[PDB]
Amino acid sequence: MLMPRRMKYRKQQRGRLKGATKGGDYVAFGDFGLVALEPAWITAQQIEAARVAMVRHFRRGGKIFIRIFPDKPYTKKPLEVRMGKGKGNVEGYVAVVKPGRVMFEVAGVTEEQAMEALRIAGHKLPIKTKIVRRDAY
Amino acid sequence: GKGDRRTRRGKIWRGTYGKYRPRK
Amino acid sequence: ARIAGVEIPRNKRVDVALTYIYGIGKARAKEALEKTGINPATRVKDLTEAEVVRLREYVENTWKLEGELRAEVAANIKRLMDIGCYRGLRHRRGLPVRGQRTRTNARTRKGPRKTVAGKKKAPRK
Amino acid sequence: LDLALKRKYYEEVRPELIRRFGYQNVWEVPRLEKVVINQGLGEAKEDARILEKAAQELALITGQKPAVTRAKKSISNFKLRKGMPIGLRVTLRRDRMWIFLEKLLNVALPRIRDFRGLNPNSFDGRGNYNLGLREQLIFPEITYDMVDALRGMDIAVVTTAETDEEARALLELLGFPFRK
Amino acid sequence: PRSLKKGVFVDDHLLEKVLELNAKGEKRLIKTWSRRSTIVPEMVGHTIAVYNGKQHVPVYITENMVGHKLGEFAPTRTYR
RNA sequence: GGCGACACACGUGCUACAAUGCCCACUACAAAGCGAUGCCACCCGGCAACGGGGAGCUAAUCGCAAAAAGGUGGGCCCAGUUCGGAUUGGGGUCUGCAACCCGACCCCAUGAAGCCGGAAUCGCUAGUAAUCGCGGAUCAGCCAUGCCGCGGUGAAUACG
RNA sequence: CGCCUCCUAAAAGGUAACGGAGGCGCCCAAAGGUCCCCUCAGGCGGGACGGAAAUCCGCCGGAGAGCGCAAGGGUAGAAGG
Repeated sequence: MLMPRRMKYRKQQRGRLKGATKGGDYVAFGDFGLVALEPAWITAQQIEAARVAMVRHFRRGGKIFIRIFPDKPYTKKPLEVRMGKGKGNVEGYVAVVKPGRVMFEVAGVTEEQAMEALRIAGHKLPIKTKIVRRDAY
Repeated sequence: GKGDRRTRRGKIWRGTYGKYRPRK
Repeated sequence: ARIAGVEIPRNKRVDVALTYIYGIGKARAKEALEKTGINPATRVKDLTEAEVVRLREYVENTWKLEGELRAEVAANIKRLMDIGCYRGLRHRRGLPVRGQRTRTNARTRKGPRKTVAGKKKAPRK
Repeated sequence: LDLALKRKYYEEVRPELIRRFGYQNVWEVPRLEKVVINQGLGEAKEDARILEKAAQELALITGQKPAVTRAKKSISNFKLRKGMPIGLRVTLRRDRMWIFLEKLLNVALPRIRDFRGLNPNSFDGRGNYNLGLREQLIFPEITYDMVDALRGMDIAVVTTAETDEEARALLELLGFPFRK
Repeated sequence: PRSLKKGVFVDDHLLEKVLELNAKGEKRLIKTWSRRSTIVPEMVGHTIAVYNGKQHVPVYITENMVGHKLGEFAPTRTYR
């Protein structure tokens, strides 16, 4: 099924801004590790589209973890010109886009299913995902 | 009370005995 | 004074007064005036402190009343939960626990009339 | 006085400690902490005459004039209208707490809710202890006395005690058997 | 309440069935048909069924009742 | 098991609303019945129910029977009350081979409801109402306050 | 459309705009001058009428409670009761 949502318990105010800020992130906790590309903003809509083939690629399951968080709506008005009212906000929830930001990390299935899985996902967006190891955790 | 008991007022329309009606 | 635990009758003769307690039937009172010799006529308010005491504890000692009665009372009730006896129902089903007719009255163990009905035959009656 | 607790605790509750349990010494043992008494209702400025009277007896019954706590929200709320006052407070720790209780101990007690089988399992976390009740004539002097009255009440004691282990030391120190 | 002091009300076969099992070892349990009779602990937990008009209704045959009748644990009908 | 089932609604009799009410002792009056393999006087165990024993009739001398309301004198303070029974538990009883479902009763502890019930709807002209009373058939034994029946007390009212 | 808080405002101070999340046109004689006093909010727990919450005690915990009504700032050597 599925139809609900997820964007803050309620209103949490309605206005933010911009940057590039060279993002970042710190290592991980799960096995595999997939970094991102390109500094910008993120659409929760993109997230979904990914995990779909991710999973049915994983018939028995697959299994993976995720590191992120929604942040603040958009601006874009329904045509006219410019102001603020109640438009461009409640229709697109974004999160911080750290270049190289650890989007997801991988588990259970080694670089057999995981790998190509990982790809398809990252292989799909407007960027690319990369490797991990151990390191400092 | 005509509809209760442990009295000789209700035991009448019933005709009992007990330690309540005999003699000796 | 207090003959039974936290219990007090007053401004009335002994024969009456007493009868409003737990285990206190219209007869146990008479047993308590022959061996105690106490004359029913005299009111509580005034009476030798012998009668006041040699009776007070005289009672609460001889056996059980309020509380101790009501307890063993419900105990029988619960102890009929053993595995679930027949008269152990009605008990656990808020209903008359000594055979009768559950096709009539007894709004005394249930409660008032919990109505709620609704049969809709054709309008020819 | 000079009797009761005095020539009791100090004459015999001393050798209770001697061998029974080797705590240590006096100055360093559960003597006592304090004596706490209060009340709560709701009714009040229904006319305020409901307040002139309740307050008329409560304190005099106990034999000492305490402090008062009434009036808060003269409107709706959640927990009462009629003024929405409070109750009161009174306290001791001298030969006065000592007198009124000795009388309620072996006298008011007998005339109680089930003699053989007190409640000594209503204990806090250290030297605290709380109990609830409702009476008027349990006053060995004030037997009966103002049926035109009646009302509930709430009292509890406090002790230095290492734990409710020694609050219960006093339970069977003088009686109040564990509800059997 | 109740009546009949001594010889109350029992069966005949029933006298036997218990006897044996509680003479040559607890071992197993059994089953029964129609109703009527008091109880004597010569068969605690050592019970059977009670094929009523419709069908069976067996029980742990607890003591508690001490030596009470059969009414308690032997019921039947519709409901709900 | 079982039509003696229960979420509710109707009929009909039986009771409590109580202070012309109360409860104990002692006291007196009916008719009709109806007693056989049956009615069981009378004493006693029993605090009592019952039970034990036992005579009459041999059937209008023996049985159900003494009585009821009532008289007396003593005891209550409109309180939902010496009011009140639903109501539960307990312990004995007996017909029946035996009573959970459904027996009746002996005694012990239990106190809803209820200060007269809406719109309404029924007997009847005098022994009338109304009330207190005992018996019949049937039933092995029964909640039969049902139904048949005999009397103690004894009103009111009617232009039309 | 005049004013008050705060972001916007790019760390002094300023900074606009059909941007942002919001208030006032009073009340007060005590919420005012002053000398003495306390501590909170609360969390657990012990307990008649207490199902979070009538009320009382003990350990605990620096201000997140509190202070006439929006914010901010302030403040427990309090303005705070």
